Amino acid sequence: YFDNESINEDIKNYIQRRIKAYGDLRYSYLVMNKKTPLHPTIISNYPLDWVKKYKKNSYHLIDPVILTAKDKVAPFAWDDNSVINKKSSAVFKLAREYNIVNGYTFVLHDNSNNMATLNISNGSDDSISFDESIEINKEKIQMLLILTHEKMLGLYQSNSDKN
Amino acid sequence: YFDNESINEDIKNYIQRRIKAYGDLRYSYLVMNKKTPLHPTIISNYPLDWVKKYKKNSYHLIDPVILTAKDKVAPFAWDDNSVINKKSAVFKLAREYNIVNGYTFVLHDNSNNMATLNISNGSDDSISFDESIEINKEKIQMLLILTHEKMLGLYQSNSDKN
Repeated sequence: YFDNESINEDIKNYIQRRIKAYGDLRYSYLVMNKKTPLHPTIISNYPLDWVKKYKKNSYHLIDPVILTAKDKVAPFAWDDNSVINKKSSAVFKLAREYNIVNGYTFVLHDNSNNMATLNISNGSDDSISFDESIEINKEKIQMLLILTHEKMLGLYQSNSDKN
Repeated sequence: YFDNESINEDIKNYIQRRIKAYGDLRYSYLVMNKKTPLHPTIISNYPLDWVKKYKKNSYHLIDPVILTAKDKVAPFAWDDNSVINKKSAVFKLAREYNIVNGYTFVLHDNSNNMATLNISNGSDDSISFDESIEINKEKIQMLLILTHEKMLGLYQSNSDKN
């Protein structure tokens, strides 16, 4: 579905140019078809090794953040009560190993059965100023998710039309 | 079926306190599910019998704005080319109540609902309304998101206590 490497590199540059307005953010943009969810598209500036282990073990299938996002429309912090209940592990060990612990998820569902998430966490920043920046810019970051997804859908429609 | 008038009243309160911050706006919050296509839910401050006729003739099925919203994830104006490219009874009815040049904010959820917040000018002048909707579009999208999250949560609670 979303397997085109050159489009995905354009989307990555699009996200990365705009996400830095909010600080030094680590992010992943994960797009999952909810009827065939085994192979999601992952565009991210997390460490390459994290991404490889996450894909190889299909960790999104047991990731409490992803499992919570599938039932939501509004953004949530990773300590919100819905995330903590599915926590009752392996995905969170991998995350802690790569200093990915404090974070937020913005979610979008579209009319093609896709779920798109923008998951963001602090990298070079203290967690307090990171959290305040996300709390203040929540509406703008959600719009970034919406315009990224819209952009990606248009590029794939355009690429299929050319072929 | 979102039939609880007590919840829908609370949703209406929630929207009107917050939507007034962007000006004197008219709106309809429309939620539809393909499992009940002829019974959509409308929370709105439009003229009451505009709602009645819209609901009566099931105009959401042929409304160019709603048909465009199904392909959208980002907000759009009613005079955008993608709407025009779908543009007659719903048009005529719309003109009678002065619901002319507006904007639509769109949301899909994981229960196969589509929610739209449809917004048009009230008393203000057309230009300041347009500038308002465009400087505040992120906030208004978030208002739709939080309204819908609140409605789902209230219907969830009501079902559990039953």
